[PDB]
Amino acid sequence: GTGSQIMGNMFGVFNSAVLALGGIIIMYTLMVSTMNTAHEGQMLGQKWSS
Amino acid sequence: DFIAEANAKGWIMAGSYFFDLVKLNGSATEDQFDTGTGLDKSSFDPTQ
Repeated sequence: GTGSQIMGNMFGVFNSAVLALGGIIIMYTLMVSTMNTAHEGQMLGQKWSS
Repeated sequence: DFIAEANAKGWIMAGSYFFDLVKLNGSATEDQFDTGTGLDKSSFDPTQ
């Protein structure tokens, strides 16, 4: 197409913002997974493989 | 020229710029004769 690409920039900046926010969520879930791994004693849980 | 001052107002006031945005989004996606002479105000009366 050839339409106005304000859509493209808007989606790109939304993608970057959601990337950063989701990444912060991955830090949170990574600390959760590491504390569960430490508590259990086996690598990265017991339900999924490493 | 509005865009700069829009950045001053903030995100809440983004609505009031709508029409401006429209006449911008068009610009990217897209003799005369005398009026008001007042000669009609003139009058003519033979009865006088």
